[PDB]
Amino acid sequence: HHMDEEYDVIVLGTGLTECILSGIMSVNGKKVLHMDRNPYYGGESSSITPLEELYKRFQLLEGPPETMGRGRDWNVDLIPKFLMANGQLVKMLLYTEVTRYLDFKVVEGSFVYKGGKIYKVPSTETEALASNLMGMFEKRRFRKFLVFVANFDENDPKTFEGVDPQNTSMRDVYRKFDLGQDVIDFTGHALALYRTDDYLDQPCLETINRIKLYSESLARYGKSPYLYPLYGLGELPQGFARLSAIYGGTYMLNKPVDDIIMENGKVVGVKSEGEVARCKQLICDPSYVPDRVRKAGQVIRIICILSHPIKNTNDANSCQIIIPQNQVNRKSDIYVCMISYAHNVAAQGKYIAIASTTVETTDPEKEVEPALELLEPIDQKFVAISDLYEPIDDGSESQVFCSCSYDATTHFETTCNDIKDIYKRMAGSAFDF
Ligand SMILES: C/C=C(\C)CC/C=C(\C)CC/C=C(\C)CCC=C(C)C
Repeated sequence: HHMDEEYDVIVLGTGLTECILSGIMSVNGKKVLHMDRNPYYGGESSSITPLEELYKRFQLLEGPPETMGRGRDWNVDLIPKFLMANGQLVKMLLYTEVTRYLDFKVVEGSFVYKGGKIYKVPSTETEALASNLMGMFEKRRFRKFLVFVANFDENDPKTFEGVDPQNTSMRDVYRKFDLGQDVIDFTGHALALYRTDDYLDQPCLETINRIKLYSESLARYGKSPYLYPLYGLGELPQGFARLSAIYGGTYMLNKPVDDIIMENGKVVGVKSEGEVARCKQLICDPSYVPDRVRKAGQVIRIICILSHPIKNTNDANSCQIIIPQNQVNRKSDIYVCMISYAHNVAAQGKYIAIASTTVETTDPEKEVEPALELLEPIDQKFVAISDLYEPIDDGSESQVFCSCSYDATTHFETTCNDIKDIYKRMAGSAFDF
């Protein structure tokens, strides 16, 4: 196999982040070379099919029992994550036009864990007044809070109600409406989607806007604010590969990167199969540049096949479940996202619940018991522990732009920030929406 002599950009790995940036570059008029050492797409975030392959990958010789249904009807994302309907990730996908090859379907339910139980996340005043997460009085205070958020307008100080969006902290905003720890817990982690409570002592603007984003997405799609493509996220690598051909430049799989040639601290090309191709910029995931990354931790994901909808979700065919750390004596949230035959990722009557979190103990599996208890009985489990990496070089000089490994969250918030960041580092300016 052979490469060209020169490309403006060379991308290594076909993970979601690489694919999306690769799409932007191509659409922006650059000659792109995109390759992957693997014989499949998505790298770490690959989708597995048929079911038999999933069993193989997890060392389950027995193979799936007939009761698992038609193997070919299974498309299992190793790292499933949902997209915020009105989010920027979706907007970036529209920009590349890869959306032309995707069928987004709204996730049926969104829940939050509390006191050992899961409740519907209340985003509307109506949902608030009917929520069992709070008592009669507090839920009414929360209702007024949502009112303020809904009516809030960044450019109209009359709606600020005396708060300084650029200076008044969210903690102060919470006090203003007299909201307790439990309400703050699900609002911050299940509505604003933060991973930690650092936002409490930061300007309220961002948080208010995040809650607005959730509400607006929900209002637009009805069931929840989350989207997931039919057939799983594996449809993205395929879409971008197809988009790639359009602008000339087909994705090359099963192609080894023998070396990343650096000249005076700056990349100038890549060598593969006794051949060299020059490039001005290089995009890749951590696995291609061990010396330009540091380990930021470990994540554990447990894929659980079920034959029944998750209890207490009103038989949702798909759902997001956030388990705030404070609710389970942890320093990191636990997540559970589930998709099923409704999104064409599993055989009829089957559901795929994937529980995840950041490792904090020597018994990672035990750490996720709080989430598994919400899923039993479980037909089969698939446990995977992954090391997380983040670049120690922003490519400013090297012109080598590495992405971060995918964290435990079950939505694209943090992945979107990485993409936007990497892009800014490459273009010199922020992606203009
Ligand atoms: C006010 C500045 C804005 C809105 C910047 C964002 C620019 C966009 C959304 C379009 C400019 C790009 C083109 C005219 C051509 C590239 C082709 C595609 C993105 C299909």
